[PDB]
Amino acid sequence: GVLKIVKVYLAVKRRIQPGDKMAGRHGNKGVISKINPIEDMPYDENGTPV
Amino acid sequence: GPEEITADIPNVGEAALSKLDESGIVYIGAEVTGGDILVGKVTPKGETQL
Amino acid sequence: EFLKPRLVDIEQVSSTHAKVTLEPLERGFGHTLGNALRRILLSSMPGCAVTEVEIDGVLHEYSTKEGVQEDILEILLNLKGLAVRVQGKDEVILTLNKSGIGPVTAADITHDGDVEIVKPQHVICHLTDENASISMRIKVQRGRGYVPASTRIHSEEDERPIGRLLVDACYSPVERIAYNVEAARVEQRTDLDKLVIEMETNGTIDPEEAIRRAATILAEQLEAFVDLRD
Repeated sequence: GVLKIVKVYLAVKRRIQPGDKMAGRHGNKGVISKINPIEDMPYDENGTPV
Repeated sequence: GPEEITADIPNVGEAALSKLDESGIVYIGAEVTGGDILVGKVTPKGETQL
Repeated sequence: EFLKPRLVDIEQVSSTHAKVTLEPLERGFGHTLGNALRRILLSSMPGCAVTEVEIDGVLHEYSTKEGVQEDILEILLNLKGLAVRVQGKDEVILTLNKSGIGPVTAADITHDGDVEIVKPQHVICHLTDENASISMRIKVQRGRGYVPASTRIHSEEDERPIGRLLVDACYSPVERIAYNVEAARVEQRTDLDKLVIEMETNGTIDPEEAIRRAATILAEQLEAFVDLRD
């Protein structure tokens, strides 16, 4: 009953955003709640933010 | 009747038919987004009765 | 009767490191200026970075040219960390041609008059054939912050070609800014500090120029409180 088929492949690159779900190995799930700017994050004496 | 893969779709704006080639199928490399047309097709339909 | 901090000598540890000092800082002001500046430098410094590459025979980022040993999605991740200076213009269009076995570095970009590539050994890709070849037309712009490629898709203005690969742009010359307020001893005073802003850039922004460009962002923003207009 078919005549011709056409298959198309889109390659979308999904970045990260609030609502996503991350997790370490030891069973500590989580959901991202914010993306702070670089300068709000805490920094040690050297200035390197976490 | 048999459906077709016409590159000319009834009453669709020219902006939507920008990436479809003359054969009807989208080019390989185009950046499509929500709502765009990837493969033009028209199904016959008579007996209007408006 | 406050004192005025005056810019003093600028130790330069490397091409990318630096340290400044603001000698006669009054008591309690070492931390008021110290952190007021560090939130200005990490946020709003103008720099230039790549904005869209266009290679000769490749259509999309998920392709693979024959002759190099990296995807076209992996050459774009090496270009995104290309440190470059543009003297007078706003946007430039660099060029890179090369053939023959061996790595392709930033030193092989067609040397324009203004565009001054700063890290000339930055590897881009390797050519693993005697009769291979790459030809790309990079583009450079000026801006601040970080603007992804998705945002610029709204300001494409009928981006006619389909061979125009877009890279995300992060125009910011600074990567970390520490500071330390220690004791300064003027010839006769009891309370005085000395700020030491140890900034580390990617060789693009000048240190002395990078701190005056901050105070004119802060003193220009405090124009609103000097006169409250209701």
